[PDB]
Amino acid sequence: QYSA
Amino acid sequence: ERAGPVTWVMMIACVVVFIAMQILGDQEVMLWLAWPFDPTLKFEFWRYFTHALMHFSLMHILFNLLWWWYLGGAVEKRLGSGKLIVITLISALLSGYVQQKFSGPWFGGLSGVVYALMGYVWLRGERDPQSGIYLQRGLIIFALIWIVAGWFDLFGMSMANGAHIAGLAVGLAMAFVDSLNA
Ligand SMILES: [Cl-]
Ligand SMILES: [Cl-]
Ligand code: NA
Ligand code: NA
Repeated sequence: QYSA
Repeated sequence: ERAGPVTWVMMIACVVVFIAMQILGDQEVMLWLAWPFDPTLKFEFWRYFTHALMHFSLMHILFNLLWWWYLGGAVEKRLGSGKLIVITLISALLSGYVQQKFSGPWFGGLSGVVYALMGYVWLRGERDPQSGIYLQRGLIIFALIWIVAGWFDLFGMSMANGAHIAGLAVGLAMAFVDSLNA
């Protein structure tokens, strides 16, 4: 999971 | 007022999606809106854009929408709804493509667009000063700090570094292109  | 229709509809859209994510959980909404994570999803064409409508944390939706409201709102008022539309389409698509190339498709968030707006407004003001768009000294310090925060991951979760690089690049390049005109 990655924020964009 | 302040918010043109494009600025407004994006804010509404991000809020509606965020609510859906609190009710259903993040991954159920990723299943529908994320960049295609399975070959069978490659023709669902909204996915190349709708990754930008999802936020995993309250603090990131608030700051993204604040920057979007301010810079997005400025671009729309001074340059038109359509200009904001194309910046948004291009930054969402290229930032998502660069992000999944480096790290896969499990990403989301408007910053890619926010980074393009920051670079766009700043560079356009620096090169084409009196088209009516510029980033004041103070705010660009706070944009520079926001950018440094993401690069060195001073935030909660992992940062989408490729989205974030591609979005800024898109913004500076469109501002350069728009600066050649006069
Ligand atoms: Cl407003
Ligand atoms: Cl990354
Ligand atoms: Na975000
Ligand atoms: Na960010």
